[PDB]
Amino acid sequence: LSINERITKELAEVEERERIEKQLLLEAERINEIDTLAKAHLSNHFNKEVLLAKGYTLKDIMQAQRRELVRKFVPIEQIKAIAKVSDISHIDGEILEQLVSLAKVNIKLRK
Amino acid sequence: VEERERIEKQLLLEAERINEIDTLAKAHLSNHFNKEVLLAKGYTLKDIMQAQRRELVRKFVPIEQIKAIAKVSDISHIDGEILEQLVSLAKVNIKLR
Amino acid sequence: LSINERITKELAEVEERERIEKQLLLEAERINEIDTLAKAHLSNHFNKEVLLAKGYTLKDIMQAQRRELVRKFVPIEQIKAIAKVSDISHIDGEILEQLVSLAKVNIKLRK
Amino acid sequence: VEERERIEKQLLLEAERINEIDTLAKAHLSNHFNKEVLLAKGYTLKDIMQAQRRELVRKFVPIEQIKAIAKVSDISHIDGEILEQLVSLAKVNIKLR
Amino acid sequence: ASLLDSNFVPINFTEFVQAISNTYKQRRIQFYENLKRHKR
Repeated sequence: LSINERITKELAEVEERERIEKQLLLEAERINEIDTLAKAHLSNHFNKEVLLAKGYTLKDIMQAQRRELVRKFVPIEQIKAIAKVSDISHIDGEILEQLVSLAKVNIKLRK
Repeated sequence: VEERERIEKQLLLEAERINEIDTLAKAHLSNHFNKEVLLAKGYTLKDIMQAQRRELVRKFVPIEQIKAIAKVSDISHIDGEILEQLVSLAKVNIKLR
Repeated sequence: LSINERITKELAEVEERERIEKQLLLEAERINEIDTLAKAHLSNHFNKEVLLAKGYTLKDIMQAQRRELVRKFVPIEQIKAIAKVSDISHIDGEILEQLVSLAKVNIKLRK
Repeated sequence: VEERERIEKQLLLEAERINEIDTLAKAHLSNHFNKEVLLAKGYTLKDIMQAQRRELVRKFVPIEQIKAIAKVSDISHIDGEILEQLVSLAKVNIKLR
Repeated sequence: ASLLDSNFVPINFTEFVQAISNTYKQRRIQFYENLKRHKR
C-alpha cells in the first residue's frame, strides 16, 4: 500500500460517505413530499398516524398514498398506457414514480 | 426457414408501425418532414422515424410530462422505452383531441 | 485479411444494408397500396381494425383483401386460366400478385 | 420401346398445338407470317411458333396485362410459362371477342 | 368522365366534349374551394 493507494482509498471513502449523506437527504425530501401530498390531496383517514395504528410499514404508507394520488388524478387511460395494466396494486416502483410525476403534472395543470 | 419467417413477421410489424406513424404525421405535423424530402436531406429510415416520433411528442405531449416522466425537457436524447411511453401518451392526447 | 478483403467486406455489408432498407420501403409501399385498395374498392367490414379485432394476422389481412379484389374485378374465366383453378383460397403468393395486377388493370380500364 | 412411344406421344401433342396455333394465326393476324414464307426468310420451326405466339399476344392481350402480369411491356424476351399465360389470356380474349 | 382523369379514354368527339364541360366544372369547384377573399 503506497501513498497513491492511501489517497485514492481515502477519496473513495469520503465520496461514499458524501453519497450516503445525499441519499439520506433525498429520503428526507421524499418523506416530506409524501406528507405534503397526503395532507393536501388525500383524506384524513390515510394519515400516517392512523395507518401506523392499523399496522402498516412506512414504505407501505408511501406507496399507498402514491397509488391513491395516481388513481385520483391520473386518468385510467393514462394508467393503462404507462403501466400497461389498469390495476396499480402491483406496480410500486419506478413506474409508480413516473405515475406520481404524471399526477403532479395533472394537479399543476388543474390549479 | 421458420427463423427467417419470424424475421419477416417482425419486418412486417415494424413496417406497419412505420406506415401508421408516417400517415398520422403527414396529416398532423407538416409536409416538410415527409419521407422523400428527409431522404433527400440525407437521413436514414430509422433516424427519420425517430425524428418524426420526437416531433409527435413535441406537438401532443406537454412539456411538463416530458420533464417529469422522461426526466429531461429535451427529447433530443431520450430514445428508447421512454420514447415509446412518450409516443403512447401522444397517441392518447391525439385520441382525446 | 488484407486491405482488399476489408474493402470488399465493407462494400458487401453496405450493399446488404441498402438492400434491406429498399425491402423495408417496398413493404411500406405494399401496405399503403393494400390500405388504399381496401378503402376504395372493398366494404368497411374488411377494415384492418375490425380484422385485427377478429384476430387475423397482417399478412392474412393483405391476402384476404387481395383475394376479395381478385374475385370482385378479375373474371372467373381469367381466374381459372391464370391460377388454373377456380378457388383462390390456396393461391396466395406470386400467382396472387399476378391476379391483383390483373385486377388493377381491370379497375383501370373500368374507370 | 415405350420410351420412344411416349416421345412420339409428346411429338403428336406439340404437333397438334402447333397446327392449332397456325390455323388460328392464319385467320387472325396476316398471311405475311405464314410458315412457308417464314421458313424462306430463314426461321426455325420453334422460332416461328414463338413469334406467332408473341404476335397473338400483341393482337389480343392488351398492353397493360403485358406490363403487369408479365412485368415487361416488351414481349421480345418473356418466353416461357409467362408466355403460356399470355397465350392463354389471348385465347380467352379471342373467345370473348 | 373528365379530362383531369388520366384513365379517361374518349371513344368519340361527343364524349370528349362532355369531358371538357366536366373539367371546366371541376376547375371552378376547385377554384372556389381554394378561394379566400380578403375581408376588410
